[PDB]
Amino acid sequence: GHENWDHQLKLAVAWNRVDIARSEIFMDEWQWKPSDLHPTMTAALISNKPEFVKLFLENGVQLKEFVTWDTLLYLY
Amino acid sequence: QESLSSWIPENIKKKECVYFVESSKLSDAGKVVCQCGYTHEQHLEEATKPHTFQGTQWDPKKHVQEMPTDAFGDIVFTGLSQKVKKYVRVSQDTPSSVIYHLMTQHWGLDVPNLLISVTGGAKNFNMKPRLKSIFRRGLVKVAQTTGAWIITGGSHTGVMKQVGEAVRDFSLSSSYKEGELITIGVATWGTVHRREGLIHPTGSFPAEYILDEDGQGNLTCLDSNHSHFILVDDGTHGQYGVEIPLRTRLEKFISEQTKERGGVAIKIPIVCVVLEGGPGTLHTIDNATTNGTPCVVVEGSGRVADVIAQVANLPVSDITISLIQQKLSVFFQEMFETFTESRIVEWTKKIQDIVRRRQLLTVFREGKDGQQDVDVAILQALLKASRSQDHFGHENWDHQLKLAVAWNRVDIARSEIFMDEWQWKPSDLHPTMTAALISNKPEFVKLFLENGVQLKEFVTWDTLLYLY
Amino acid sequence: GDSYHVNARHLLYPNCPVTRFPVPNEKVPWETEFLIYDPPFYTAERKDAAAMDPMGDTLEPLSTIQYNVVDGLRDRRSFHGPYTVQAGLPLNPMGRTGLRGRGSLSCFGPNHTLYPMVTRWRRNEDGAICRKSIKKMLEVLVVKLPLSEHWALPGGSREPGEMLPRKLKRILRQEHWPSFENLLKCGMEVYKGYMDDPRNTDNAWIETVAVSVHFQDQNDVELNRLNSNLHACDSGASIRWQVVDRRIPLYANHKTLLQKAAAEFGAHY
Ligand SMILES: Nc1c2nc(Br)n3c2nc[n+]1[C@@H]1O[C@H](COP(=O)(O)OP(=O)(O)OC[C@H]2O[C@@H]3[C@H](O)[C@@H]2O)[C@@H](O)[C@H]1O
Repeated sequence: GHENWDHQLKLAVAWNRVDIARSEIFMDEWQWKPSDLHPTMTAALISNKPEFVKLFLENGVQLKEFVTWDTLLYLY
Repeated sequence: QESLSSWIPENIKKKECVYFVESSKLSDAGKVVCQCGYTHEQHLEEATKPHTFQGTQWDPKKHVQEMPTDAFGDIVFTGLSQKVKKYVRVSQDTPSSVIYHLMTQHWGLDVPNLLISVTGGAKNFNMKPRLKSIFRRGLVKVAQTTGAWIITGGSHTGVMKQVGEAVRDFSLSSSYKEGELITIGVATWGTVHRREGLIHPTGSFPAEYILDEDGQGNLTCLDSNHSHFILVDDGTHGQYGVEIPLRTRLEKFISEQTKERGGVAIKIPIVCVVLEGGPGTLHTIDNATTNGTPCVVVEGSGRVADVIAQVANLPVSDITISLIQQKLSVFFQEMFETFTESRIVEWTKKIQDIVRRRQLLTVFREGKDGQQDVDVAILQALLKASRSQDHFGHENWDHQLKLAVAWNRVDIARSEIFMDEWQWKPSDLHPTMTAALISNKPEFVKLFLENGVQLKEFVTWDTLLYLY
Repeated sequence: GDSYHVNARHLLYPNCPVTRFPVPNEKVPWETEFLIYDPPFYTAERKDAAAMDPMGDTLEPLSTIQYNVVDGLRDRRSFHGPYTVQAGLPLNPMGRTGLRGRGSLSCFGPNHTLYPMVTRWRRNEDGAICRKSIKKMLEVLVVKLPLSEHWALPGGSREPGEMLPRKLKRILRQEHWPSFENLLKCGMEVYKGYMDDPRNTDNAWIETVAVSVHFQDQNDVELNRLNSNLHACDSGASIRWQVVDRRIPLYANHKTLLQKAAAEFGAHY
């Protein structure tokens, strides 16, 4: 399956630097749905990393569909 | 919107089959196919009738019939974007004036100043990053500053995806006038993956369309970044290329219409920019150069493009069949093995007829020489193509000026129209100036005042009544 | 890169704390002169017992079996050709391995085993064949044992001939229905002969048969019986279908079989 392109993103968000994930992870050849971008975004929301939030908002996650009830309990 | 909803099924027709003749070759998992096999055992939406005879080998126009169309409306992509995209279903043969009336009147589109028709390879491919960035920035720049329509295939694969990503980059920028970049896509009604959700008569005004890439058969999905959709229908599910006889007719009907603003009036110019391509792309290039439409071919990242980019500089008699086959083998390298020796004579004949028109074709030459930008290259190619036209008198150097003032940009008219070799009297500069005075373009006024029009002699009584 | 048995030339022979002689690409074939070749003589401790060959210390005259011929219960004859014999010891037909002795294999020469592969198409939600860019998709039924950390084809050692279908599938498939699937196991062949392995010495190597049973239709047929023959786990962890890809997580040499298998149908890679 496509767990590898998810795992590279979790690695690049674990490191603080964002230019690496911009340069090669989001450049080409994944064809991902934005829903699968959801669980790392939560981590990027928790650890106060606004640049990754800006990158994911640019790449197409909808904030209306993302924030639901149970994830609001998890964020609080 | 309700007037549009009344207007569309009264004017537009669609095709549908009425006669069920079973096919010899059973399709993959859809073995019952009645020579179109749309969705039943019988390729029909009519009563199962003997129809007084069993006509074998069902003649296409003699079998199918036209009816009112139901698939029209507005569409949204489920979870990718929140904007709305208009879309409609038309038949294979409609008068193009009906489609133009639908586009300008009811959909709410003004007359375009330029018509760009991008064509390329439908098969997916990859390209160099710097040329990709230059191509995206240049195409977005020219279509933004001109106010031009972009017409393409409405599919998710190939060059249409790259044009969609360029439009998506501009919508990511989104500085001003998002409605300036409109892009229409013309696709076959049969080869749409989730087309059953679209069919709802009397108006499917919010229509949710889901897409799943790689979860489909030979039929493909629509692109998401396109803004308008025209889906032509023959009534045949398993076929490619029904949109090709309609696209040339629609573009050629648009290219006689006259957009008149102020005093001046022009005819809308049409240019096509081509990428990697295939055999149909080469046939499209030849069909365009026969009519007189200029072409811009980008060097690099292409099979058919980089054939023409290499062979263009050599003279026409120096092109030989063995040279063409040798360059074909190094660029294709798999299809070249599958290609016959009887098609390569047709290909070298078509390439010789294409390169024989030296004026209408322009090669990109990315990076090396003349590579200032894509937009100035497209504009220079279009102005050279209008210069090469036959003319009685000096109407051509006037017509290039009316074109360059119709587009807002002034550097093009400064760079080549006023550079050399016209020797014009300033009085003949008079009627375009009025237009440049009306549409609030101060830069053209400054240019004409620099180039020598006298304001004391220009402003007279009748032109003062005209300006008021 | 020359097509050599680089997985056998691999240093540090498995499950034995011994190293082998360095054999570079010039040194590999038996024809070329290599004077300093000193392969250590090593055999496993459990290779002196029963069923398996007593030729682990074959300097003695206990080496008396028939070579490149079926010597009784052990059909010691190569699929590739008549192997050369030196001092009553067979040599590897593909080249030097840098390790002398019997190793962990059963007998000298080749050790005949079987790997069958079952292939089917991949359908969508509607039931039509899914596609990559040009080619189509294939699915194969693979099994993971709880102590391998590697998915593998369901093929075992062919110490019996026709019961090696059942010997591969005794813990996996069935007992009664396994003979029924062994009746259906007569399909099409892909590749027979030498196969790369880390358990290969200069004297013992692995030769295999690669039969390919295929399912064309993905509806109701023999497949319902193959899914109905599921008595999946007796001493195995998991067993399931899997979509083909180059990045398929599998045993190391077994992908070399699938690269020969997908050519027989036209899939992607
Ligand atoms: N719109 C399409 C189109 N959509 C699909 Br899914 N196909 C298409 N082929 C042609 N066109 C139009 O025709 C023009 C020329 O296409 P070309 O000659 O470069 O196509 P090749 O790369 O040789 O074939 C690609 C495969 O995809 C199929 C084809 O049937 C074929 O099986 C395109 O710009 C486009 O506007």
